[PDB]
Amino acid sequence: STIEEQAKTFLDKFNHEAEDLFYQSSLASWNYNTNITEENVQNMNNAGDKWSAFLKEQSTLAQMYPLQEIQNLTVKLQLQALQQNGSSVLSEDKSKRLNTILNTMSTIYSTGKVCNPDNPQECLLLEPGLNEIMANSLDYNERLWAWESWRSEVGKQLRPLYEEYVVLKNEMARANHYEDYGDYWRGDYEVNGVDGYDYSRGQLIEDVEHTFEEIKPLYEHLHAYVRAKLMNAYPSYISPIGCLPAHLLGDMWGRFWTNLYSLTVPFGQKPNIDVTDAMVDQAWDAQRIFKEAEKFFVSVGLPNMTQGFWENSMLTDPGNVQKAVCHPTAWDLGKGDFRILMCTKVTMDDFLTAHHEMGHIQYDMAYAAQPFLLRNGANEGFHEAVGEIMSLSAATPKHLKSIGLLSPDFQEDNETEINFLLKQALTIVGTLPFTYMLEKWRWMVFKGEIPKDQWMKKWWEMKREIVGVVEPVPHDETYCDPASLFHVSNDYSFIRYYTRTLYQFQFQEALCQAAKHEGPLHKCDISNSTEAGQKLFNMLRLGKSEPWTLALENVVGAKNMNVRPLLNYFEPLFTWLKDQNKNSFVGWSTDWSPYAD
Repeated sequence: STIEEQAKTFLDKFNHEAEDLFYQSSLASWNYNTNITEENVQNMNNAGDKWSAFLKEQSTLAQMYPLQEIQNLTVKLQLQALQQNGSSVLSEDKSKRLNTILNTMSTIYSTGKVCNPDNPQECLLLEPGLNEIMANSLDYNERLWAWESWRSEVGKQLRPLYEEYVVLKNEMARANHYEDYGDYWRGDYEVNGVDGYDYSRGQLIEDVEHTFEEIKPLYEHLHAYVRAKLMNAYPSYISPIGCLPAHLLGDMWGRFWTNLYSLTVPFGQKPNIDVTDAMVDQAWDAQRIFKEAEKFFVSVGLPNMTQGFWENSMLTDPGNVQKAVCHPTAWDLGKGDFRILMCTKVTMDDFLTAHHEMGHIQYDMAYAAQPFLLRNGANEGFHEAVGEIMSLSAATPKHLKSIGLLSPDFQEDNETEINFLLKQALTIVGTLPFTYMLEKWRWMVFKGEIPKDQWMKKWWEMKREIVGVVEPVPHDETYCDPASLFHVSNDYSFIRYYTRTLYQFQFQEALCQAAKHEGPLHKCDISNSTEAGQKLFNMLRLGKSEPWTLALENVVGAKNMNVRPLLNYFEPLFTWLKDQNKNSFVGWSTDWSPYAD
């Protein structure tokens, strides 16, 4: 018939061959990421390059097809996803150099060891060690050793590689008819030509700026509280009113403040709801954590997990004999198999991460019936949002008492709510400003507003004015501190997590309203609420077949990301936290630092 039916047949044979090729390439990537060797680097690289070449030739074959013939909007979405000139636009030599840079950075981050001379010989890894050191130690010099070591012995390696990566990705994106590579990352969030549902990328950065500006008060108050507590626990190292050093955040870079809970518990005379001790005293392992996640998903109405998931998942650390990337991940490999890469420890952070990854897997399992090009979540934000909906619904004291892991006689009082909310605020409201600042730096450095050396200066300055976190030792232009993070050195997008927080809070509000939970939202548990699970199932089975705004309004009834549910979560918190800092200076001066005197 006409070219429309020809395009339909094109899509059919594409989806078949692409299913096969994607399964093979995903297998190669998985075997690289769990069994890191050189043979696996070669296998992953050649499989990925072959798949990319096939995708680019199919993309040209689709570029033969004007989109003006489209009646079915789903078909338009599929061809538009196929209409890319793609990252393969670059020259083969240039593409190989870029891939070399990316791989070199990936291995330097995931395997490069710390050998610092401040403790004159000290060599360790990122996994238990540096992370555990920054998470469990309450002494200044040890934290300074860890921080300065990771920054001056690993960032200096990645400074030239990140420079080359920035240049190559920026020019490739300009070849792809984009302003920069941050433009590619933002244009991932595009919605085009759907009856008034359209969404640009400049509107996305404007929305992120607006939401951050609205958030800022709460994070400022939480900052002031945690700084007062640290100065109480660190006598002569946190100077009175200003910021505090970067190694004092219970995390390597200062992304999560949940560990500071141990130091910043508001009411310690109550039973601990951050139950790591309860888990270890209950003889808990990774498998039981994952199985309780499966039980939660069954009880919310979603079907039980696949046997192949149990058989083929890397549910624990493979060991120190092989250096597998231990940053938790969730994988589709196609054809009906699903995997989780979790180096699971017995800790609330790992329990919540396991729930997050199981939500990822359920999201992946629901839309598997869709065609290949739409076999992906409506956004990265939606995947992570589903995962942390599950995580938030788990953490309620009522749920903890449901499995009997929390004592059945445990009493729910005001101080328990304050403890719960302070922990949740530490986590979420410590990620938010850090992610916003980090991707602001990445966006504006890709766009080219910063001279190359000035990179470093600019970076630190913005932290001092956005995250309220400073350095104790000078770092000139020869360092590369941003690359010290996983996502920065693995070509990831970090605003994904900001959208994650906002989306998960809107979804939790709407889903608890659907579940008819009676009471405040922050104790709502959507377990045993099969109809709520059915609604969520509809949303995350929709897939990418419709614009993400449509699924947004399908669940909550909004056309955009909103900050209202998040502030409705931490309202009793905000009250208590304001009540405590009534006699404290909430805020930090930009030119004010224990180092930058």
